[PDB]
Amino acid sequence: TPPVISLALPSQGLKVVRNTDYTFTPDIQHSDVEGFKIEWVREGKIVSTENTYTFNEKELGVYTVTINASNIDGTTTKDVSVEVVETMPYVVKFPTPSYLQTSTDRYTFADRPVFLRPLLEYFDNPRFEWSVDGQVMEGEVERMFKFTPSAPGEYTVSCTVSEDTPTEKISRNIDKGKTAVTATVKVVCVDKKEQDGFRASGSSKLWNKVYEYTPAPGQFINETSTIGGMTGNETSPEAAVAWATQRLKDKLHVSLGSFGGYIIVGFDHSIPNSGNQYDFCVQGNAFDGSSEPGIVWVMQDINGNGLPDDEWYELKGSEAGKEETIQNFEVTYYRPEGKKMDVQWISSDGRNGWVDYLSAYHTQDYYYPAWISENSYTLTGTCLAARNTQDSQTGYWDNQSYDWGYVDNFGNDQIEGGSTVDGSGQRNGFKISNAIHADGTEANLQYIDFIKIQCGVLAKSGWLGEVSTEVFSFEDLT
Ligand code: CNC
Ligand SMILES: [Ca+2]
Ligand SMILES: [Ca+2]
Ligand code: NA
Repeated sequence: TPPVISLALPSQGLKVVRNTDYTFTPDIQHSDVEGFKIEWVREGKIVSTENTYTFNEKELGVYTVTINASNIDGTTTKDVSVEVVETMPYVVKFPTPSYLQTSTDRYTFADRPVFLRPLLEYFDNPRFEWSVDGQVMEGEVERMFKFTPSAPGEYTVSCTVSEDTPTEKISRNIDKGKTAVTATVKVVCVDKKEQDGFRASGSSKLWNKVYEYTPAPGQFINETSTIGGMTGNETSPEAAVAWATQRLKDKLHVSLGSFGGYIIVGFDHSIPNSGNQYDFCVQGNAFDGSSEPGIVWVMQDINGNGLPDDEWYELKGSEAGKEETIQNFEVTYYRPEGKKMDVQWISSDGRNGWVDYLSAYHTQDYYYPAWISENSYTLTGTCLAARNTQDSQTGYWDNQSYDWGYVDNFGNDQIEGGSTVDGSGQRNGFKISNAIHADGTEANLQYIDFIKIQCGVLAKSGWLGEVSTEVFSFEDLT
């Protein structure tokens, strides 16, 4: 009397969700017999010898799972067809260096940590497991994993993000359980030493190239008056780069729009981490009451290809580490369904709001950038706590200052020269020594090759419109 396997399926077949645990608990008649063994076989190999087995697959398709049970009276076998047919919006992905870049590969020098951190969608209560080259890293259970290669080569890092989602009975023998989504990212430890990537020489102290101009929505985006300077031709990322390039050459404003908007520039040489007061400066238009702080991020061309596709490092400012500052904030903007409308956003803290359309001042059809093809996009960055406030007596708005560390901000790190009346010629100076790793520790960069300015507040001030960093120039001061 060998064993027989009972495993009830839905009458319509077993149609399951991707990235979701299904536990199979078959009834084994004559499990009492001496010499009882059970095996679970998938694509030839034995995946389990327990009485239950849990399935979870990422790819849609039909998977065959074979059960084999034995005792001293004979053997038996059963085949269950598991059809992965439904998706759910749970996503784990590693970030690229900018909106328009698609590679997730990461680059570092030997003995320099890389702080790996996935972006998540739909997760509310995530748990983390990390692996390097197939080996689970015991004790690494946090949203970031600090990985430090000690030798050149390529390393495959895997992160499984799980969430305790509600259990469901699928049949007498099948239970739907937790969600678990896996993503992988390649870390390249380059063969070079950091010092050997210093680009000496150089012909200009100014920025030499704009690589990308991806603002957030704002009243100066697609603004075609003489005040805005756009032409209507900025309908592609290449045209946006050409426009920003000419504006910066002429030291005319480039607005980043609302939170997260950014521009990426480089130089024809590396800017050293120097003993001067400042290593570089950025021209804003701040005056007292008109602070629209931009977060400064810097990048070394670790992989040597001339492109800003390596690691960004934040320059800490006066608000770094305060519990009210939000690292790794995300804002998603939506192109409105018609012309002359407010631009809606939702943020990663669960808030929602909009950038106001101001028909009195900026009369273009859209404040969402014309050259962002997609009808929604998500920008990340450090978000400072907003301090724009309206005086009720006068009704006037005060976009209040931060102490130091930010672009277009009337703080303590300004370089003499700008008008305190209208902000023309205003500059802030910056120190590469303020560069930090993602956990707040010192990055100790010897030099930088690229700068990204990221609008650092999500706010608006009535008839002033959104709080939006403007930049006008970039200069190596060493
Ligand atoms: C257009 C403009 C400007 N304005 Co008004 C005028 N006229 N502003 C306005 C309009 C902005 C509309 C919009 N775009 O959403 C408008 C009508 C709302 C306005 C209002 C005011 N402005 C006023 C003043 C005096 C000035 N503003 C000027 C900035 C003066 C500018 C003079 C100039 N630069 O030529 C100006 C001509 C050009 C600004 C600009 O487009 N910059 C380009 C943009 C890309 O940069 P930005 O950093 O984002 O500019 C922002 C700030 O300028 C802010 N803002 C504008 N005005 C002020 C004034 C103050 C005190 C503060 C703190 C912020 C502002 O709004 C702009 C858009 O967000 C000013 C330098 C002109 C001057 N007299 O020399 C002067 C401020 C001097 C100072 N205190 O340091 C008012 C007090 C006038 C009034 N009502 O009595 C009032 C105060 C606003 C407030 N704080 O609540
Ligand atoms: Ca590069
Ligand atoms: Ca602005
Ligand atoms: Na400004």
